[PDB]
This record gives sequence, structure tokens and C-alpha cells, in this order.
Amino acid sequence: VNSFSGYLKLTDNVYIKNADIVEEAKKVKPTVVVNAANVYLKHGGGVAGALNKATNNAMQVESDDYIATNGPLKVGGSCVLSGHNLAKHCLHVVGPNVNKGEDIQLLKSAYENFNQHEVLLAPLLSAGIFGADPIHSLRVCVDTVRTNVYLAVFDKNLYDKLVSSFL
Ligand SMILES: Nc1nc2ccc(Cl)cc2s1
Repeated sequence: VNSFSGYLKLTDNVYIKNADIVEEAKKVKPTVVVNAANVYLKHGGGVAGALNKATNNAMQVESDDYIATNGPLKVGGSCVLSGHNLAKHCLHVVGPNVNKGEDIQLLKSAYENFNQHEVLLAPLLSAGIFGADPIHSLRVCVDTVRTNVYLAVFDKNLYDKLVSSFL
């Protein structure tokens, strides 16, 4: 049993809810929250800007030190950093950004990072301002992640479309 409430069960391991991931993280304090990161860990907008704002910019300060030491992530890659006031850990995952011309085949590689964690609170990778089709992102998630993933979908309209169209 875990603390996640109000989710619709899609599969054995994937759950979905219309929720603000920031407000969900603040309520649950999950072991892992996933950030929709870019390779520079520049948390300007979308999910990353919202998560970082909720940490009072402490996520960005930590991230800048990580990049200064290690250099940029790979598209499809990840790193584990602090979850600050939102979670124990933040798994920063880089899905491909369609609005930069990145290979959508890298979305499966991105979701494979989730398999290193038994339970996660996450957004749909490459959705929103990363430009991918969220229906596609949900299909790749279900077909790739084997650990228990609780997806927070920001748009009520999109949430209802993802559920209604789910095979
Ligand atoms: N407080 C939140 N801000 C955002 C911004 C973009 C997306 Cl895709 C989800 C969320 S939840």
C-alpha cells in the first residue's frame, strides 16, 4: 500500500490522475518525483519551471553545481538529485524535445530511467512544451516502465482524452 490517492489504474503498474504535479508532490512527499528536464538542467518553464519555483530556486542552484561538475545530460538520460521540499529525490529525465528536432525514438530510452526506481510520481515525458503527442507518450510509458508510476496530467481536457483513448 502507498499514499497516492484518486488515481485511475491503467495497467498492473501505471496509474493516472488530473493533478498539478507540484501540489501532488507537496501532499504525498514521494520517494521520487520526476522532472521534465533538459540536458542543461535549466528549469525555466513547463513542469521543470513549476517544480523549481516550488523549491524557491534551490533545485536550480543544485542543478547548476551538478552541470558545472559533470557537464550536460544526454537526451534520453537522467540524474538523481535532491527532491528538496517536494520529495526525497528528484529524477531529472530528459525526453526528446520535438521543438528542437530530437529523435522521438529517444522517448523509450528516457522512460527506461524510471525502471531504476520502484515507485515514482511523474509527468508524461516529452509532453507539454517538449512538443510530443501526449497519447504517444502514455503508450511508450505503459510499454516501457515496469515499476510503479503515478502520472500527474496537468490539463483536465488532456487527462480525459488520454483516459478515453487508452487501449
Ligand atoms: N504547477 C504546475 N505547473 C505546470 C506547468 C506545466 C505542466 Cl505540463 C504541468 C504543471 S503543474
